[PDB]
Amino acid sequence: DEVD
Amino acid sequence: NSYKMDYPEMGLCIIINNKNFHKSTGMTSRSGTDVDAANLRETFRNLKYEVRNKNDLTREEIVELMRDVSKEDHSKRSSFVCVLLSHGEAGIIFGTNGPVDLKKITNFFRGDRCRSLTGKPKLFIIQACRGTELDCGIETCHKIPVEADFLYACSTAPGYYSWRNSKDGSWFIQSLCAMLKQYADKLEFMHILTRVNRKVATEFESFSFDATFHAKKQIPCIVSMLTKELYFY
Repeated sequence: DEVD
Repeated sequence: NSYKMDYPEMGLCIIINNKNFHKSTGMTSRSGTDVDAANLRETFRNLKYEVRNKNDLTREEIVELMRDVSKEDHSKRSSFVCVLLSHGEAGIIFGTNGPVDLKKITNFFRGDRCRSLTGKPKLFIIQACRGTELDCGIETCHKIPVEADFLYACSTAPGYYSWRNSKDGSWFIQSLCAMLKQYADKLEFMHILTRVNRKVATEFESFSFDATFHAKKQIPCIVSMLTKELYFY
């Protein structure tokens, strides 16, 4: 999981 | 009570997929975005949209693409769909080399500026952050307005990060495609998007070795200026  | 969707063509679906950004911008590569773009292409192809995928566009290429598409003759098309996959901030989507204001992009399609789309649904689907907040969750003249007939299906709430899995793709796009596949032949679009809201809100939670980013939640945000019900069947 990563943020944009 | 519902939009006319039996023109000869359903319409265009433009997918702008920004994965790699110029080094000088400092923006990270968006692993997993190619999965979203492929899923979106198949999803909308099945709904009979003319899909055009665009990868790694600069801020000026994005503006030029949107300007050109807005100048096409959409007279035989029922609707228009634009999907933006990138980094973002409040009101902003990033080209590979800098920001584009969403209002600038969407303005090309106003009822007075794109006459062959006047009265037809214009759908903007956005996977991008809208800020840096994290959700910790909780257990348990004229005749029609020029701003009418727009829908913005945003991946996350105003002010918040939006989540993307490097293997599975973004939470929102994963869910949007699943719900369209399951319900496009059954439900009105607002009800499909509500099911997307529930799927993202209930089935996803972040996992991170970094406590700041661990166990976080997301709710998408539907913004509708639509004047009729929208059915894909």
